[PDB]
Amino acid sequence: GSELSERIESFVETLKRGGGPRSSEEMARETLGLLRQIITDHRWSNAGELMELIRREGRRMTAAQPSETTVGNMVRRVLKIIREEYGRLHGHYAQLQSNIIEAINELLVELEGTMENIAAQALEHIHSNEVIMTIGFSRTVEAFLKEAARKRKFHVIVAECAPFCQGHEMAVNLSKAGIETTVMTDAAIFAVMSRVNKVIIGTKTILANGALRAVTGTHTLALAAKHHSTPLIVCAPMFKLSPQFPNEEDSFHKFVAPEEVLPFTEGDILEKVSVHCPVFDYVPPELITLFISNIGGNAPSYIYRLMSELYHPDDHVL
Amino acid sequence: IGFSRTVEAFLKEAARKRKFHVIVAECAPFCQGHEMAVNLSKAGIETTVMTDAAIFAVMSRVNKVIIGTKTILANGALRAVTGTHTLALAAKHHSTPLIVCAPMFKLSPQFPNEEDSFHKFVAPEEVLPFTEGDILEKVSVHCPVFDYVPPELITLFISNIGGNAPSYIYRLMSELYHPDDHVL
Amino acid sequence: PPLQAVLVADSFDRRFFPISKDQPRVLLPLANVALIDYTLEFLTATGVQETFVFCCWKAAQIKEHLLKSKWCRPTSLNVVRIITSELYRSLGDVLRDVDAKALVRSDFLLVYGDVISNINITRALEEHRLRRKLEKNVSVMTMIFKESSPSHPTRCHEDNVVVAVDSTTNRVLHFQKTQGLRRFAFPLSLFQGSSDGVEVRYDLLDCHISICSPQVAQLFTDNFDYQTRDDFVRGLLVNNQIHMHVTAKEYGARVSNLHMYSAVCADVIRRWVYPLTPEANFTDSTTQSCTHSRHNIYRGPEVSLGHGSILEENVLLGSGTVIGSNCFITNSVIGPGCHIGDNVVLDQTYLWQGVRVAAGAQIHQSLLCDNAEVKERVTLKPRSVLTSQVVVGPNITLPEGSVISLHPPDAEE
Amino acid sequence: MEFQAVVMAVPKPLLPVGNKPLIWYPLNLLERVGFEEVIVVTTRDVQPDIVCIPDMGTADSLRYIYPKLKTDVLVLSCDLITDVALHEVVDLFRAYDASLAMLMRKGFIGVDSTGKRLLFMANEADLDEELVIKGSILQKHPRIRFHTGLVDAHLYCLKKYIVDFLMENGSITSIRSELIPYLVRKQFQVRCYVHIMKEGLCSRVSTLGLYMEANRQVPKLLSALC
Amino acid sequence: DYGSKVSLFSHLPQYSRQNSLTQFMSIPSSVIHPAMVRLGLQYSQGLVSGSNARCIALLRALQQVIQDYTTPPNEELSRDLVNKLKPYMSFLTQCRPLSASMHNAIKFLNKEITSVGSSKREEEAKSELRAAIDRYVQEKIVLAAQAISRFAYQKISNGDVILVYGCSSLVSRILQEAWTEGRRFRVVVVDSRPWLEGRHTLRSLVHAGVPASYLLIPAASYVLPEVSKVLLGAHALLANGSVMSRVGTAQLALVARAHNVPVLVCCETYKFCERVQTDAFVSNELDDPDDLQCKRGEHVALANWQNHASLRLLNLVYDVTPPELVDLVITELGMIPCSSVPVVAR
Repeated sequence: GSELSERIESFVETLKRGGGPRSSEEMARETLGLLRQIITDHRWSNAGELMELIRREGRRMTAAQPSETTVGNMVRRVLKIIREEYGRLHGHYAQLQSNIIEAINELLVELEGTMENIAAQALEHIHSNEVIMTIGFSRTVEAFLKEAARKRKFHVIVAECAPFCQGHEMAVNLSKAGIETTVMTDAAIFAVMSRVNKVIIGTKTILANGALRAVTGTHTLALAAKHHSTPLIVCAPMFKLSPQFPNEEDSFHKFVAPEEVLPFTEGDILEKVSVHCPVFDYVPPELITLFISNIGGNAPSYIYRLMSELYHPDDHVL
Repeated sequence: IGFSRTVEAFLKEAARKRKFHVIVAECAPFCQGHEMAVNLSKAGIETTVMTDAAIFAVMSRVNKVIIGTKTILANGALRAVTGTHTLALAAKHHSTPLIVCAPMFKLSPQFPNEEDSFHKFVAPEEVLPFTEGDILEKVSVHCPVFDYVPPELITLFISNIGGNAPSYIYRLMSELYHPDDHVL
Repeated sequence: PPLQAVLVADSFDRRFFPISKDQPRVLLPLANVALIDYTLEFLTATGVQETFVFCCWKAAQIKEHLLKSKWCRPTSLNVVRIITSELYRSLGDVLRDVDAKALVRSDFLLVYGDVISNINITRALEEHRLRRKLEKNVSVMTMIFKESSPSHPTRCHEDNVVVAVDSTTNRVLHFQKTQGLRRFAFPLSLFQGSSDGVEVRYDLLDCHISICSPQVAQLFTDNFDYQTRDDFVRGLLVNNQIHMHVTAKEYGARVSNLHMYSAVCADVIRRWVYPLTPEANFTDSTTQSCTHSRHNIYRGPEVSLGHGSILEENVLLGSGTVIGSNCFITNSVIGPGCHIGDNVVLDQTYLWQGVRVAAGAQIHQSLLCDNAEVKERVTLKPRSVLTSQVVVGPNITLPEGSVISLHPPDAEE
Repeated sequence: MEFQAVVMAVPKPLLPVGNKPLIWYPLNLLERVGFEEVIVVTTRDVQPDIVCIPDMGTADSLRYIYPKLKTDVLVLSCDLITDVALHEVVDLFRAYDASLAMLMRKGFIGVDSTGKRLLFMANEADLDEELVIKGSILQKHPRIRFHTGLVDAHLYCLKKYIVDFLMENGSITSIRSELIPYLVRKQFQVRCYVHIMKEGLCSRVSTLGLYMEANRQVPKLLSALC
Repeated sequence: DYGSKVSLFSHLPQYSRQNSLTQFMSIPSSVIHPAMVRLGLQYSQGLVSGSNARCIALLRALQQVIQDYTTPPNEELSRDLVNKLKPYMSFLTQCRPLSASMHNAIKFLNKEITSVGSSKREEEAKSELRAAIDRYVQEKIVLAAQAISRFAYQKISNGDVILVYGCSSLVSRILQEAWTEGRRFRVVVVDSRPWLEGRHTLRSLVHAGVPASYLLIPAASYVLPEVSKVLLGAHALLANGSVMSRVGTAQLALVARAHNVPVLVCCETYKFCERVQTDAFVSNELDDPDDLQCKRGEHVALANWQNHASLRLLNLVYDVTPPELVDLVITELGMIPCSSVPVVAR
């Protein structure tokens, strides 16, 4: 009844006015739960109206915050599941809901298992007496390093982001487990080159041409890695695959208040100074080497193949 | 790669204060790198040797490359033993600096003007044995001993006046040899 | 207990009275969004679950505008109640009415209808409640300030104050304005009566946001001589304690004059009030959709930008606007439905809906109200306010500070 | 040199504070980091090098000994028993190239956020009712910290031009009452800095209660001093 | 030393801003001149940070010492002045590592002192030493800056977008002179933690009427496509053609090259060094690691970083820039390519 609508506006408002869950896995889980509840307690006598309603809700969620491509992936996966069930049955109208609920539950179980599946492949790409560099705070790279360091010993260098110094928390968490981490600013990135053996970083999402969207300063790291010919492996689960190619996207990066960059107490010079604080950036696909996910490492040229199964081509525009 | 007295003295002088690892690449025609490898091994340096086919395979953990040369051309190019071009290409691909220590008397004020005598050829016995059989009448075997290294693959040049860039050779040539005697 | 707030829509001062003869101050658009909408959004985001709106003059317009807003929808977490009374003359009157009506039952917020801020009150309220419980109801008010610089353009001389507080526990001991004052004076009671922090702060911006107490209304009603909050806070510290809080990363200001209105609008355009941005569309209105571009350039639907026009800096363009050729717009806000001509230069100029500008006009640091018209070869000096429906002819030049209105007594006509 | 170590003391200097003369403590403090020459001004009670000169206030004696001094003068008080290192106050005079270095300890003056620069100073006697601060000081320094329970050690690091200016005018007689407020009010280049210890003794013996407190406080200081 | 250093930088000192050594020193200093101790205190406190300002202050202190110096009996001034100045240089280095300009200045002063005639009177020796120091300062700072600005003015056109990084007294002078001459353009300011020295030049440009923009170094890739030219300062010129400057310069030049943006470097001829460097590990300066702490949110994440044995903080200051990423180098003698600086410097 009204409870579903109330949860819908609450989710939309908490997505729009600010950030939601700290981890993307929880966000995906609650998006799947919201979609399942929408499917359950709604009146729909055929698949077409259900898909239309799901598409409308996905469009509303995307318009709430387009900077994050997490809810839209869940909407597209649900639409693909609906289409697959309809093709299996009609190719009906009686046991569709139970099949949909089962598909949602298995998808949730797989999403829960992605973390362990990714963490299980830590020892293959990491050796002893190696130098690994990470930028920012990521829950996947941290698990990778902590699983790889329980059997070997290496060196990790963590660089924090200038506006949001989230790398300090990552360095503290790693050093609490005995990894011998280092803390340094973004300026000394080219200087620290020529001594790093491997680069392992995360990303917010993966584009269609193999590109990815990550925190600011990742483009400089990729350029330095390409200049020094060091491998660059990105660990990201399967729900970060965005089926949209990189367009012009003048609003690709998220712009926040200039308070983080420049304090409000600067004086009268703030009336004629332009301050911009982008959050994300664009990394060309040619600067990436490997893509580690829950089904195994894959080349950047397998992104379209991986995406084709996940999302139906007609749902790319949603 | 190869046997260079200057490079051997350069490497063996710094082993007393610091401990490092040295990788030595042999030479297929004449395995003169094994003598250098054993000479460095009998110095407390902990060196290793391998064939010429593994130059690119192990070009990942190498942080510095030091090699010698026979002569230096007028454009900063080098004429070292054969197979050094592959090493320079691998170093450029992996962005590992390649620094060459050569004395001041190996400076030749000449350009590679398609002389075709840059790589002198020796008897093909060292490559293919004479006891191979009747196939020697049809097979053509060439055994070059020198290669051409473009100056763009060189990082630094050690001299008596200190390390110099590959683009500074002409300044030394202007004061070393009179331009009227370049033809001899 | 659920959080409550009291909103005073009517501004009893007449600072904005060349123009207010047709529309109230709360309905004046800053970035094509009403100020009362900004205040309602701030209250909803801060956690207020019940808002009381008091309207005194032009109450019908505010009441009919509020119903069309999204905050009056049934699926809302902030119930808005509109109270209209023609007997109101000052904030003290509305506070006495609230005391007599027993509307408030716990701590509530007291804000005006033209306050634009993004401050989330979740720690200041907590410490206010803690210090109220520990001392058994001695603190009655917790005013909110914002640390800034005295040279900031957002610090108007008519809204500049200097206070003396206690470093150990934040508590206001002296409050006075600095309007036309060169040598400020502080009473000796602070130094000779107490110690452990008697520092004086002159880097605080008045956000006009306060956390009140149920007994504040009773204190207001007991003395039948209080009109504004400044008089109350000045009279309380003459004998109940008043405390204070400072924010450092958020933003907050109240539109009082044209200078501060322009400063707040410029800050909003430059994303200083994030996430309250023109492209965010917090009002949930179909006609206010916009897209963000480089250099803080905002364009809505059907912009119809011409060939040769240059947007040098942050420019806001409404829906249905028409732009000619060889134009130059920078640091300007354009309302929906405007019709600009050719070779028109706009710098720090604010245009509302329905404004038509002829070719060759040069407008600098001016304000144009609804349905304003400018002929050709007309130059507008800085700080030239044009009221609604002005038909100023061609071949004329308005000097600095010129105000033209339809009403005869308002300067010119 | 760099300092002159004025120990102006105009049998109070010979009072038995801790079985030692009252003038011994400032002299002992001075004879710990260099300071091979000391100028002492007092009456006929004189008994490391010490240059005594029987002679009034403080500025009058400073003008009397003006020809003797050729560099900055370190003004010291006759009654001063402190355990604070002089480097903490000397650093403010050196690094900032200030005109006056001053020392206080917790038991009206104004300091900035850092708490090391003197902005405003006024005693209760000078002001009648209202403490008035100019708007310029607030414009340059928004936050001002006020202290009311501080004591003065009469430890000032004067410059040369300050003494030159004081020489030509005899209106100022007491340094503590006329000179420091003049410099404080003149800077709003002249710079005045202060130092707060907050954990030491900084005892100035001027009353019977202070005399007995100093007597109680000597032994634990002397256990480490000697 | 303060704290624990990383393995890669175990050969470089790491001091602290609060570990001032003046506590164990006599207040009327005699072994060390008061000018030197004041200069060391100012250097440790961070009052003077400019590359030219430090050299100017050092030369002024040396002139002050020479003014009040007396010759010891039966000892030549030229044979003992260097020996007396050596402990002052050691103390200054202990307070804070010196720079290329200071090294060149002290080398020139030693060469001047060693060349002083034995029969010259002490007052004449002091007066000529002061005159030589003043002439050197003039010709090496205020005559070189004007020539560099004049040379760089020809490379600035209307509508240009110039990107600058950090604080530099030479770049700011060039920009102000170009704006005063009649050029119309805008500047882009890039800053990096924790020094944030670009705010000074941003304020200088704002007060001069030149439009400017502010952003951090992680976002330089977003603003580079709209940047026409990149102007950077230099701290020292090496013998192999590389340029030594602030740590945020080499990566900026690399990203500018990746975006096909020319890079210009302005430096004086007196900053040349007879040294060859390839990486920023064989020679660098380490600052206080406590400066990396940031007040983000409601607490500091690195408040107790010393309590963790596996936590290290690294505070690089300088770095090297390969000549491949530098297009044009402007000196006081003329515009030259980056791969030709040793020819003109020596």
